[PDB]
Amino acid sequence: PVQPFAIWPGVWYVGTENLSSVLLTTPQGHILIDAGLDASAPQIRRNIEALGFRMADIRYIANSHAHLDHAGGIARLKAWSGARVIASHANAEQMARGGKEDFALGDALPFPPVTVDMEAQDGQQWHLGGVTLAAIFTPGHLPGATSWKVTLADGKTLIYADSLATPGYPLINNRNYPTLVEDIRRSFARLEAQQVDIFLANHGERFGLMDKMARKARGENNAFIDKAGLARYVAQSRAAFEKQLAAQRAQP
Ligand SMILES: [Zn+2]
Ligand SMILES: [Zn+2]
Repeated sequence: PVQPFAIWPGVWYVGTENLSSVLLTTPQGHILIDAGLDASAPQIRRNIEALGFRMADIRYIANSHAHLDHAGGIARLKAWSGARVIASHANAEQMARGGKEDFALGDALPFPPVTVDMEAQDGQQWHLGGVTLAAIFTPGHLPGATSWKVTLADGKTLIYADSLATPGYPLINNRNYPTLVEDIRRSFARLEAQQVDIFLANHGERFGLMDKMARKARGENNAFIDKAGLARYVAQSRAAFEKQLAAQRAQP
């Protein structure tokens, strides 16, 4: 497995090669962003413990969006930590249903249901131990998709970006999620405008995890400082999305 490691002081990667989970540590306890698959949860716990941190000290678990590869492990990690789960309303409703009634997937990819304790509204902030966590509503991939802005105790800004992907989604006359095109285009604009020091995302290949991890492990302390990376992720996503919409318009 990918061994857990420090992205930056107070910021730790505890996920797997593909599925992000990020631990923000503070003297007042910790914040975990995302939790992989249900099958990932034992490994994420082991990774947190291998860094010398306690599950019991995690105060909040924040979700990007309510698909099995980000929310699947939340039920278990919540039980082990006692953390309060934070998510947007739409993600909370989908988590309560274990991923079922998904606008594009239906019931094809369910996961353990979990109760969200605290809803997040756009721009809402939580403070813990010198760190500020703020929700950035970035819908499109799902109606409740959320990116997370973190102001660290040293003043650095971290963005944890959600998915901007629309895999197999009908974009024209989608009766289950009618506004998805307008939503995702606004999400591109919202993210590319963010001031950011450290760019992370909920899949390692979206932010160059493996290459940056290798450089960091070999002494490049600023490997995860990537001020233009979020803009580049948006640009790649926009190009693919606009090609997708044009392709669907050509033969609807
Ligand atoms: Zn997803
Ligand atoms: Zn994912």
